[PDB]
Amino acid sequence: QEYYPNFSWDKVPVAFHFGKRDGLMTKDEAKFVTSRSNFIVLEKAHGAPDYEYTEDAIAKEARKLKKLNPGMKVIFYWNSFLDYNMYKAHEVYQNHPQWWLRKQDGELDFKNKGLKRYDLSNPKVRDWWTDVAKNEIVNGSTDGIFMDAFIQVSNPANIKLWGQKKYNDIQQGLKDLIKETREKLGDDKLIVYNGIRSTFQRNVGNNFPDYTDVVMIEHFGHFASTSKESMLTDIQEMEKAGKSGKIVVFKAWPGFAWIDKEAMSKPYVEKQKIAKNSITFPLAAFLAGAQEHSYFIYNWGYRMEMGCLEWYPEFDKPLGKPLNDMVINGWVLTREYEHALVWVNLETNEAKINWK
Repeated sequence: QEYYPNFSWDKVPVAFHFGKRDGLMTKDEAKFVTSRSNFIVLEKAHGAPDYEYTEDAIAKEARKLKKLNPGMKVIFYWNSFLDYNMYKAHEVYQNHPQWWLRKQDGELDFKNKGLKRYDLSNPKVRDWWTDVAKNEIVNGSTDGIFMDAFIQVSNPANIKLWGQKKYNDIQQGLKDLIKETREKLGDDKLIVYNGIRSTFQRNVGNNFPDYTDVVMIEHFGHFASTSKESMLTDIQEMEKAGKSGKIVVFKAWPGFAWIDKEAMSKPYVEKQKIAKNSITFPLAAFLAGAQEHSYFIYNWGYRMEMGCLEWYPEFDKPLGKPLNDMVINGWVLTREYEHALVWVNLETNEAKINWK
């Protein structure tokens, strides 16, 4: 835990996860982020279109943030499944068509807009993929890697496309990729992966605990995880992961997301007002199960302009250390901090934070 970001219970622990379009962060934006958190994940296409390649922009942005805050942990986003076109490594991957994953019917496997999906069962793809992470991170400005799209790899709909045998090899290839990543990165670098996800159809927990330091709860109380059963599972997974020593990133939403076309057409001040009015329930749910090194993120997207730099009075109130563990009473969760008493009813979507 010596290479973890410095954690404190003094106020609500928050983290950042975004990519800024139209160049790197300004000095004011960099000061805002580094003075309020020690933990930021920089997304794909950060700095676009001013920076052609994500590797350059993230490396430069990490240096800028670390000048203001030497204790800042800056994470390099590197999708484990999808071949996005704004990296240098994308050009290398294009020159290896023999690597490209193909479905059962022999057709190339890709998502919409020609986004190829990696064949993680191929050791040559894994060695190239981990080489990209190593060359960017070790002896570099970043302190770790964000391996995304783990859930998409294990999606049972892939068995129809790949067949059971190919699906099993790809699942095992993902496990090897994580182990190879830790081998090349070393012991002093953080490994983040998109983990916990609770839905009616599938429940995914901290299912890759080996060699990893941070697990994300991306979809709390939103998308397909709005049910009381899903929300309780997400909060319990945070509590279980945190008690195991994991950093947990608890991503909450203001009742809407950037994929909502009608909500995105609202005035920005209306988005702020909705977000300001909708923070109590997800924050109380976070504080109910939050452990040491648990972090709260509250916005409506992964581009910086989608509320990522908004601030709320709840984030300035004293919090203090937790005095007890989470108490579950049916669908009602309670937690007591030194300066806050937390109450949340997942069934009725009601919550109250009694600051004191």
